[PDB]
Amino acid sequence: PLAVLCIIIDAADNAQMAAEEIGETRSFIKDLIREKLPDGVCLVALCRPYRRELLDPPPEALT
Amino acid sequence: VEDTIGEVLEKSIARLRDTAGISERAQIDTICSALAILRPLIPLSVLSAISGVAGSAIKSFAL
Repeated sequence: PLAVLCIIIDAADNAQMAAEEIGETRSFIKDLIREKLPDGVCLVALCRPYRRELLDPPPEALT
Repeated sequence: VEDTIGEVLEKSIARLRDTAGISERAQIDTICSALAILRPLIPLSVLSAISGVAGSAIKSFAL
């Protein structure tokens, strides 16, 4: 009854860099970070400090 | 009632920026900079003239 599901996105900034390098603007993570998930799941992303604002977190996010 | 003044106001203004249109986000900071410098009975006409923002936008922001 206290189990969780964890979803991990490694190298999150590279997906947005690749999208903007060919003329798109919305890689999957940039939408997924603002979507509302069910209860009992957690979402973690990892990036470099100087690239963090590519994926544009909402005010609820924890850093 | 706030033991550490200004925390909730910071949190409120950030959220109020994040949900606005992408054209608005310069004008919000313009209004804040204008309100941080004038003497304390500001008429709306001088505020609008030195900011370039319309009166109704300022009024809806304050509401």
